[PDB]
Amino acid sequence: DTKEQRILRYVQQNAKPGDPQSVLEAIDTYCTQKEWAMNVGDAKGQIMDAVIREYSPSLVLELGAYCGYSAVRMARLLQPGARLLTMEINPDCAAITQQMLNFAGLQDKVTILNGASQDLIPQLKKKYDVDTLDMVFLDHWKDRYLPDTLLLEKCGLLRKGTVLLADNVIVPGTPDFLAYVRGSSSFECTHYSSYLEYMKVVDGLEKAIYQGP
Ligand SMILES: Nc1ncnc2c1ncn2[C@@H]1O[C@H](CSCC[C@H](N)C(=O)O)[C@@H](O)[C@H]1O
Ligand SMILES: Cc1ncccc1-c1cc(O)c2nc[nH]c(=O)c2c1
Ligand SMILES: [Cl-]
Ligand SMILES: [Mg+2]
Repeated sequence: DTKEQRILRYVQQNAKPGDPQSVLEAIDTYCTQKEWAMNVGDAKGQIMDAVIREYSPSLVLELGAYCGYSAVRMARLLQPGARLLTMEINPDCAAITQQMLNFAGLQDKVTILNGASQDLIPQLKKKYDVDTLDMVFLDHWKDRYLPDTLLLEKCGLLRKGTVLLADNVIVPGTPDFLAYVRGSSSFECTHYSSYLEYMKVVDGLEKAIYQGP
């Protein structure tokens, strides 16, 4: 088996079906005690939780699903009727994420989109019936953060007040994205210093609120 299959099995055997918090705790435990994995983690996750509660977004887009940790984390805080779309290029991980969501009982709130973000983003309006996004969580691959931000704007998916929340802006680091949003009059940016998941290594989230053209 893979690490990702081992994480899912650990949740299935150490969490309670229908209890998102137990799912997050099981993943955290496994990845602290057994095998590190690139989930956003509890330290940065607590910052995400505070942001989701502040904005109560109706429609969230996540870029990069992995095993579903962040999708569980966000979807558990959504209001009835609110929705999350999560894009995942690796089909093995999409299959893990679906099973994780099902186990957590959050499958009604979350849709997996299979493919590369750069291919799926241009389909969101016509194929997926999206108007604009309330929040975007960028956590796929560092070199896609800036191009996909620009693509979201081109496609008409951002509105005044859309919240972009980007993981890993320190480690691995996203210097072109940070320089761009922090220099742009079209974003209002805040940095939330934290720690790399499961490690005593500094990292951070960036929040960049879109202002309009
Ligand atoms: N262009 C792209 N589009 C979609 N998914 C991508 C991508 N490039 C990488 N990925 C996916 O992005 C993921 C990064 S890890 C995501 C972790 C998750 N947000 C969490 O916190 O639980 C991987 O599963 C990888 O396959
Ligand atoms: C894998 C890794 N090694 C050392 C340091 C950091 C990482 C790391 C951590 C993350 O949170 C990631 N999130 C999304 N996508 C990634 O590529 C990614 C990589
Ligand atoms: Cl952590
Ligand atoms: Mg990350």
